[PDB]
Amino acid sequence: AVLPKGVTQGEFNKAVQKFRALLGDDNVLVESDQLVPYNKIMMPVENAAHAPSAAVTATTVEQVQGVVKICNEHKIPIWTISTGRNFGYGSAAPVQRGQVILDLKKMNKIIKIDPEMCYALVEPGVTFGQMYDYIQENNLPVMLSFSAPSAIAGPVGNTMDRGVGYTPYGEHFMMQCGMEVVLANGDVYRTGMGGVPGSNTWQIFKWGYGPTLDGMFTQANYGICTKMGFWLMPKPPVFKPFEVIFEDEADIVEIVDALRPLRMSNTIPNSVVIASTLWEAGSAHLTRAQYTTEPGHTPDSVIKQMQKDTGMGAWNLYAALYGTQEQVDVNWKIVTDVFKKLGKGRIVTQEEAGDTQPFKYRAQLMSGVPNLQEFGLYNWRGGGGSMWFAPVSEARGSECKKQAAMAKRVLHKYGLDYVAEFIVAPRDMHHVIDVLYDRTNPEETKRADACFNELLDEFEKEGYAVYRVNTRFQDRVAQSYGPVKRKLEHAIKRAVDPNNILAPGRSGIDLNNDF
Amino acid sequence: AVLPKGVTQGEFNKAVQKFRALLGDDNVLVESDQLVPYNKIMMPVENAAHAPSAAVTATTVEQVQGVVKICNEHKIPIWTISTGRNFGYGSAAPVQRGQVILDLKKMNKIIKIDPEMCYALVEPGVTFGQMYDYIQENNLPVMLSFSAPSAIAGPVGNTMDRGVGYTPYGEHFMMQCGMEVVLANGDVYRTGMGGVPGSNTWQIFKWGYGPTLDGMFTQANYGICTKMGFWLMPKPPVFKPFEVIFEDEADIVEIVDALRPLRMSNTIPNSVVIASTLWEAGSAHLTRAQYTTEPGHTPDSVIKQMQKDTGMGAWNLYAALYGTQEQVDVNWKIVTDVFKKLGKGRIVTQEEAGDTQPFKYRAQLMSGVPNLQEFGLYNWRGGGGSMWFAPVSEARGSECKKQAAMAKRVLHKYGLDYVAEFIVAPRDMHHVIDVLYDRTNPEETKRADACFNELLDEFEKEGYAVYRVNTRFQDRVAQSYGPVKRKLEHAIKRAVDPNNILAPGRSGIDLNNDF
Amino acid sequence: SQWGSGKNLYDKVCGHCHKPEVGVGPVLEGRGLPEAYIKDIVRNGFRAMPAFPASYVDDESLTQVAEYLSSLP
Amino acid sequence: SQWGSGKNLYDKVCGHCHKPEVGVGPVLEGRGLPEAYIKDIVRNGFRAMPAFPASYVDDESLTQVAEYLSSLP
Ligand SMILES: *Cc1cc2c(cc1C)nc1c(=O)[nH]c(=O)nc-1n2C[C@@H](O)[C@@H](O)[C@@H](O)COP(=O)(O)OP(=O)(O)OC[C@H]1O[C@@H](n2cnc3c(N)ncnc32)[C@H](O)[C@@H]1O
Ligand SMILES: *Cc1cc2c(cc1C)nc1c(=O)[nH]c(=O)nc-1n2C[C@@H](O)[C@@H](O)[C@@H](O)COP(=O)(O)OP(=O)(O)OC[C@H]1O[C@@H](n2cnc3c(N)ncnc32)[C@H](O)[C@@H]1O
Ligand code: HEC
Ligand code: HEC
Ligand SMILES: [Cl-]
Ligand SMILES: [Cl-]
Repeated sequence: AVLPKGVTQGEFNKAVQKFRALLGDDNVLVESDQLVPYNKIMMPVENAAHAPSAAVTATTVEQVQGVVKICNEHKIPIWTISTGRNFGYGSAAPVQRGQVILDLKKMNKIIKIDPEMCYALVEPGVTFGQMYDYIQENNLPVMLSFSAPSAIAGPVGNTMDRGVGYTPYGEHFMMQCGMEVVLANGDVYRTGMGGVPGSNTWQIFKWGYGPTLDGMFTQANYGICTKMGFWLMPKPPVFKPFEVIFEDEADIVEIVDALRPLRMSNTIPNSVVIASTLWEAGSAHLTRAQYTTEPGHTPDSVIKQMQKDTGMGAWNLYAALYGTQEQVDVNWKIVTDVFKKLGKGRIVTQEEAGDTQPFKYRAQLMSGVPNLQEFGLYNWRGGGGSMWFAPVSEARGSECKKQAAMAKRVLHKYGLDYVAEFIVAPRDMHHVIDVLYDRTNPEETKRADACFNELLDEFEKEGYAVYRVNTRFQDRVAQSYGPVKRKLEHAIKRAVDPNNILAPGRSGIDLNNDF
Repeated sequence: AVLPKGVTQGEFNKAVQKFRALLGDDNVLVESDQLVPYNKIMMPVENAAHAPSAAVTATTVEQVQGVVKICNEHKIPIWTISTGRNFGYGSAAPVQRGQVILDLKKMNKIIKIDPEMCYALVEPGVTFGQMYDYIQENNLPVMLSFSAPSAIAGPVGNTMDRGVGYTPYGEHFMMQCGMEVVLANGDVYRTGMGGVPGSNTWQIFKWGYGPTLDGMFTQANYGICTKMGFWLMPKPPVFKPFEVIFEDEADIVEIVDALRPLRMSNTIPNSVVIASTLWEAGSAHLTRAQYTTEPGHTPDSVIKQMQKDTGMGAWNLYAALYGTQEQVDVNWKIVTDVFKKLGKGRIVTQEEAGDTQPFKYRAQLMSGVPNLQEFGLYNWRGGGGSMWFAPVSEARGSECKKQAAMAKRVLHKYGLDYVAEFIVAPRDMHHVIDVLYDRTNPEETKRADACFNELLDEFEKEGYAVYRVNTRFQDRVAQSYGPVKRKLEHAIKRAVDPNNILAPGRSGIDLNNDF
Repeated sequence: SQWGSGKNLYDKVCGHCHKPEVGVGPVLEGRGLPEAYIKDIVRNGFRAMPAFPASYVDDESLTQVAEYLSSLP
Repeated sequence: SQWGSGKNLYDKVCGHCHKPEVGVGPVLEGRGLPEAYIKDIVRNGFRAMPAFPASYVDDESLTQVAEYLSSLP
């Protein structure tokens, strides 16, 4: 059946025999029926291309050390997942056909949540839902940060891919402090202060001494993360979410330039999300089929009608205010006067859009309470086809108009929509585009793959590169960053993983490459 | 004369010949009289132990590539410095006797200072003084962050050692974004977004794609930094510095615990410095000799008298408030009410301690204006002996009392003083101790070396390790973090520097070690 | 039991998309859908709906959620 | 010239410690200290005072600062 690249049936059988002896029978999965749920992908390619050979489930660090020991003996490529909810990025499926999946979902212990120092030390399988229950049950004054998958996703996996949230602690890797990784040679390495016997500073001081290597492991294949610590925001006494609706599409240029100094001075402490009409629509659970059944993209005419019927704008911005009532009231006056001086957009408060969607879910995401509302984006066209295309730019308004026109032009060419949002951070602007299509339709699927390649080519030409991408385009994106980087990355890979067992192909790092 | 470890006179002469042909004659220094200023150290050891064999000065990246090419040919160990003002950490002198100094002081071009996106891209030789002039001349609304050496020190060198400042952008490495390093093989690697052709995001988005390696280069010897970018704080319309003087030494326990939530919620955005009497004294330019001439430490009696004469407390805290007048007035009320509820300490404003020292220098350091006032600390006992001993702990008040007593006991044993300050960050607290002694007195020098070793032993036993240390104790501190870390660090070293030419010994990383 | 009860697996996972007030997925409450069907949709996933491996939601919790869903109005 | 004038090197480097109002180092203004002495202190450093290499402060700027110091009251 499905076998690892370069491994023979007999050599694979010796490996599976050793996996069983170490882990047990119910922890080693080799049958198609139990391997099928790992194969579910939203990428424009057949399942066979990212089909795993086996799936092992470890619960302890000693077991992970055992698994890599066996993998080195029989040159078995292993793909590590934590919660495996990487939708639009490859899901739980390997980067290459035939790798064994090291599923650490069962390694789900919340080791410590300090309510005074405000940190958490967790294992891979811990979900944000599991963490939220523990925080609500034990009445801890901490707040959590996550993205839409929230409840079903986890801190470790999201951070290993350097994911983002919507609270002031939204830059997840920036709030990460301390991690434990098991290297290819079985050694257990702890970053920062973790290597010091009897220390209580692992989740307190980031760097440690000597080279600080947490970053070396994120978006890489040089170790398997078994423990990870991060900082938690103390729960503020007052939370004030707001929305600003904008009628015209050209308004994006003036909004971003007006919002940047407020975001840079920390007056608006969380990342400001400016959502397009179609993003706003899919999240409010409207489908394309209830407006038009015509082929190709959704015309400007129907988008204009969607705006009229619902009251949603061309651009819908969401942000929040945190602190004491007095500091919130002061920051409120500063934010209000900026929008008044601009003479555009209407302010929508928690008073006005009470229990209404999409305000309710965004307000929840901005205060760390889980909900999966934004999954409606997959109902816009349906079919289970979705890929994230997300380049980065300066938080400059002229960059919005430039990138939007570029994206819109390539999307429409293939009959796909411009479903996007800008996430404005202090200096960096993120153009998150969800290229949504119908994966059950083979013709639309072939166009989506083509559309994705062209979006990469078009943007790379104007100097833009993506910072996270699906498994299928991981080697391609590695090329946007140049040869020296790739040469350095393969040099480190030969040093820590001589046998090329640790997820070869992840971020374009594979020893079978000529670097 | 002085030669590199393992290099013969003839092999060194071929290398110096090639250095001359590449750089010129006035860029290659081999005579004792021009090499002597690099040798000046405040460490308790004779100059001969950290004496360089030569000193080359490069001005371009192509020259640095040429230097490493020559160094690989004749196995010449190279020690890189930028501004070389690393006082109390090794200064500009090598970690090992006989290495050649790559002095990049002349590579001093300010490449770009964006006043809108608020960033700077500089070369190694740029000083904070040079940057401050450029900012004052060109009327840019940016603020700079640095420590006491300020004017004469630089952004690149301070950040390569992960140094700290006193403004909200005080955690320098956290504000670093994009760097260019030349590897041992002559390759020019750019982190984050710098590898992407035509990009304008190098100083905008930190991570990039794939493993993010900026941290791998800091406090390490895997590359020579030739360019570095960092974020600059936008100049706030209102700056409000303040001081809180405390009479009793036991007050430190209640101060820290009361200040932590204000520092964690960002009400006090800059790192709170709580200075001891002797630190405060040395910075106000008082010497020990004008109070007592008795041998050993300064007795509690005279410290009590120093407090009476000057009005300085046992602990003197300095912090600042930034923003608009309205947000400053609100944060002022919150800070004021916390000190009132505690019933301890008196508030000293900019109104009261006008042009008085030490308030004036700390207020300047907190607003990015350079001054070298704190160099008075070297006048406390004089002689030019100074080493920094700085462990890290949780920002917990009980930790102040514990570490202080431990430090004070070991310092007094050897006749040295407890000159220290706590720098309270959101969760971490730094115990910066300046072990000051007279380096001209050979007996006091031998005791200082012994005192330093014992402070490391004593603290390591209670689970504390330092995160930055002088060149002489760099191999020793590497041991506090464990063997696996050292094994991983030497594995990466073999991969990027097979010939062991890039500063062997830096942070305990040397290929002549058995790891 | 991995999720304890069927009501628990529903409140913590399924309900986040399926509860009538949310509406990402169709209502499953009191529709009488067979356990064998609920198992194949969860293990294979269905178009917009993701798949959950046994490690996340085991066979036993699937039986419990199937039973909890039938018993509701 | 590296620092342009002698007054410039003084204002940018030396004066930060040496100007009478600061007081980290002794007053150098109008004391008539020989150029050869000012060169040896800067190149060797002196106890609390650090050393500056030629790359930082060249021989020519040292002559200029020596001359600027003598000419003051
Ligand atoms: C569908 C949807 C997805 C979204 C989203 C909105 C919608 C509607 N919005 C997102 C957003 O704003 N921000 C994000 O960062 N992501 C968004 N996503 C996608 C989301 O599913 C993921 O970001 C994230 O939660 C991925 O899921 P996960 O948390 O389960 O992570 P993972 O287990 O899949 O691991 C991710 C990746 O990391 C590597 N790997 C994982 N774990 C390890 C360990 N322990 N050691 C080494 N490598 C590891 C691996 O390559 C894996 O694929
Ligand atoms: C005397 C004193 C020193 C202080 C201080 C107070 C006083 C009174 N307070 C400090 C503080 O609060 N914060 C700090 O972080 N440091 C304080 N210091 C020490 C201070 O001198 C240093 O922090 C700093 O300014 C060091 O000087 P520098 O800026 O000149 O840096 P450097 O050139 O000496 O480089 C430091 C270190 O970095 C490595 N190296 C340098 N440049 C490179 C490149 N390009 N590539 C690779 N490695 C590089 C090298 O090991 C060097 O020694
Ligand atoms: C959001 C991410 C979901 C979670 C969590 C669960 N389900 Fe789901 N489910 C979802 C969608 C969007 C759909 C419709 C898919 C389509 O393309 O039509 C579904 C559908 C089902 C069905 C089919 C019902 C039918 O009317 O035929 C079943 C039986 C089902 N889902 C079950 C189910 C269970 C048991 C879940 C928890 C383990 C669960 N779903 C979670 C979206 C989401
Ligand atoms: C602070 C970091 C200093 C800077 C910058 C400069 N000097 Fe200095 N200098 C400093 C001190 C603390 C001392 C006293 C040292 C001691 O322990 O006695 C000095 C001393 C001198 C002297 C000798 C003065 C005398 O003998 O009366 C000279 C000639 C001198 N310094 C010169 C000098 C020049 C030219 C500088 C700029 C290039 C300079 N100093 C900078 C501290 C500091
Ligand atoms: Cl996917
Ligand atoms: Cl030193």
